[PDB]
Amino acid sequence: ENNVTKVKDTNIFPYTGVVAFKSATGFVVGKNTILTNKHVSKNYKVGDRITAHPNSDKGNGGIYSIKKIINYPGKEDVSVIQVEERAIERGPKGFNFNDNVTPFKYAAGAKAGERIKVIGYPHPYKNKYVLYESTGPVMSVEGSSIVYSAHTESGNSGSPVLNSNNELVGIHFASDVKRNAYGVYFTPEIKKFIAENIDK
Amino acid sequence: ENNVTKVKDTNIFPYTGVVAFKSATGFVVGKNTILTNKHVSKNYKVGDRITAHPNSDKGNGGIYSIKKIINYPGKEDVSVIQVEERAIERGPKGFNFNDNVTPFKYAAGAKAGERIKVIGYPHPYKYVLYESTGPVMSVEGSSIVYSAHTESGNSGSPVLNSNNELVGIHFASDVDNRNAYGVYFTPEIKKFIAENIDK
Repeated sequence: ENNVTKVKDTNIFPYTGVVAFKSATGFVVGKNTILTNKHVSKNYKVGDRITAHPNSDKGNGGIYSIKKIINYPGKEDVSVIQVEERAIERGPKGFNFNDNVTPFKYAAGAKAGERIKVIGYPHPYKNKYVLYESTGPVMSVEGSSIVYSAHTESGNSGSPVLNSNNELVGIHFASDVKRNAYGVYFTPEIKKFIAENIDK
Repeated sequence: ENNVTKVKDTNIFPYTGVVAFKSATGFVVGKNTILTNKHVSKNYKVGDRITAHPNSDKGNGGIYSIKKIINYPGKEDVSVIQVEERAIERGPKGFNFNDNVTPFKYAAGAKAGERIKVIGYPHPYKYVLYESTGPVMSVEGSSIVYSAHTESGNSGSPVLNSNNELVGIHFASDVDNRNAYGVYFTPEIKKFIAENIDK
């Protein structure tokens, strides 16, 4: 499927769960904690900034500094990023990261044919910090792999893949040249790693 | 079929997706990333060079250093090769690999009867690109069979449909209505390739 639409208000759920890197996406999984891809976080360091749910230059939920980066020891393209709880620049709800974002909750599962949404900042260059939502069916779910046919671009690296009830079914990491997109499915092993690394 | 013809212009699409090893072929699948056969990459190492879309004389899309070799875990003769983004020798569109080449897109599928082309270097003499045409004989799981004439230099060749979309990668022939054998891109193999394209 190729159904990609601009998000008009990024300051409501589910959009408040998404964060922007310079040319990639991530999302909130718990207190002061974001998920993105290793291929994204390899270019960031402690003290670099992330912005919560920006809408171009129209408003955002704050600018936050990275305090810790932890990569999944396994093969899957998953990296945990913790931020300082107190914003560099406040969001509308004040300086606290957690007041300005909404973590996603895992779905019970996913299955071929169900419809998903990939939400993120697709454009590496143009449409800076413009959030889009891209829809399509799940093609397969096998182990730590989820495949879905939804249009994505390179800035979608680190995007949440949500089901129709805005529950988390995967994290996006790649797409085919010019029908399928590939996400990591949250197996118990990956979930255990993420849970151990959510800021206490 | 035995319909093999020299590629007139090697600097246009789809030929800009093809790269040359010493006496074998591979092709671009993504950022800084090429596919070839395991039986090709086993003779190469990190730090060896590949040439993007060379012509018969001296012109090419650059010379690039190998940075990673990742074989597919499975029976199929498929290897992922990443290159340094910055050319050892620049192409006409500069030092960036990705500015000088054009990745292939997967076909929706392939069926017996349709006509394909196998593009590569069947004669190891100067790199000279050829195109070899023929019908698809069968498709079964990760195996695509086609009657198109090939030589050993075609190892790692893209097999393309009439719209220049990727239907498999060449790995073998029989020793003209002889059959040749490619790996068809099953979901499992696509996933591995997507996991191992440079990002």
